[PDB]
Amino acid sequence: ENALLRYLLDKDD
Amino acid sequence: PTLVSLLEVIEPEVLYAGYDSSVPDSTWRIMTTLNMLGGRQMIAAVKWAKAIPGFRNLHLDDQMTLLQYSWMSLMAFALGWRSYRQSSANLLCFAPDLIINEQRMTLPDMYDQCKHMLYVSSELHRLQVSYEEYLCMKTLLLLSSVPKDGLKSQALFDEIRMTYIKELGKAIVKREGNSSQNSQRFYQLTKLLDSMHEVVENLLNYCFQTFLDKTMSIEFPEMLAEIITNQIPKYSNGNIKKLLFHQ
Ligand SMILES: C[C@H](NC(=O)C(C)(F)F)[C@H](Oc1ccc(C#N)cc1Br)c1cnc(C2CC2)nc1
Repeated sequence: ENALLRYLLDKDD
Repeated sequence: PTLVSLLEVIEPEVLYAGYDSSVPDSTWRIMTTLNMLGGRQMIAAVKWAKAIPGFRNLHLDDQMTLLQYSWMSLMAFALGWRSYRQSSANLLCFAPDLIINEQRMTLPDMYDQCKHMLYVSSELHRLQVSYEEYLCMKTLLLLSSVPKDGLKSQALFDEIRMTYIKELGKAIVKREGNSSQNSQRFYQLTKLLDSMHEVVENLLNYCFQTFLDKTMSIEFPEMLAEIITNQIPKYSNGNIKKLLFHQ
């Protein structure tokens, strides 16, 4: 559903 | 380290619009470029939010919920700040290479959206908002709306939000005013925070219509298209509780 946002929150910065 | 100093170090880097000034202006062209810039600002806003003390302790669904409700208040508030800092005039400083001057606001249909954003910078200027007050207020805009049935980590959110409300209080006291002037300032700044709900409702009405009308050919990057697609049904179902400091 909100693929890009979930990815940015879950990835390591 | 003080909490406001931790909010200060995570302030995003300057983003340029990549606007070719050697090609003439048009409302459609400016709106398209600003949507692209907006998507890049929202990607940077995710990285910003994850570094806010307390934010990553919320349930992942709550982190997503808060960024999806507050997107436009974050962008308008940060824009209002850049505009207030870069000019003591009626300019919208979206990016250093894309400033909405007096001539650009005469472009057809430009002013409609611009007046809502000009109100934010006008208010920060009228209230002479400080850097520290601004940082506390911007974090509080991230925490300014929740679902009508609340968050998964509602109790922890309430604790985090109260902590940043106290941080705004501490920033206000630093202006070295008396107890009565500090109470007036807290009232004024929280009144501006409340008014961002109205500013954003006006920006979203226009933005949602522009996104839905495919015949306008106004492009939105993936980040903004995904937020808008998520938000339109939430507003349609009344699924939003706008937090207020005053009634
Ligand atoms: C999402 C929104 N799209 C719209 O409202 C629209 C026009 F497409 F419907 C977009 O909002 C922003 C974009 C970038 C930043 C930054 N930095 C901040 C914001 Br707030 C926008 C705002 N105003 C304009 C033009 C000037 C009238 N064009 C695009």
